[PDB]
Amino acid sequence: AFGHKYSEEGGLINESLRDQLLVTIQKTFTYTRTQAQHLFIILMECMK
Amino acid sequence: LEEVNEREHSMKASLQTVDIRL
Repeated sequence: AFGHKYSEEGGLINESLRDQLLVTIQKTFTYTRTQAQHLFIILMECMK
Repeated sequence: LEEVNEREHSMKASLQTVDIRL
């Protein structure tokens, strides 16, 4: 949901919402910084 | 109340940002 509203032109996600998505992934799923990063890459391709 | 919910979304986003920066 948060990836879809804060998306602009699909895969073009800027710098503030990428680390907002990373910290919400690392907080909600209790993952490391690597896990957050991989998940955010996948989610950005999906928003594309 | 709708305006309130949205401005509050703004506020909680801001608080989350400040918490990260600390």
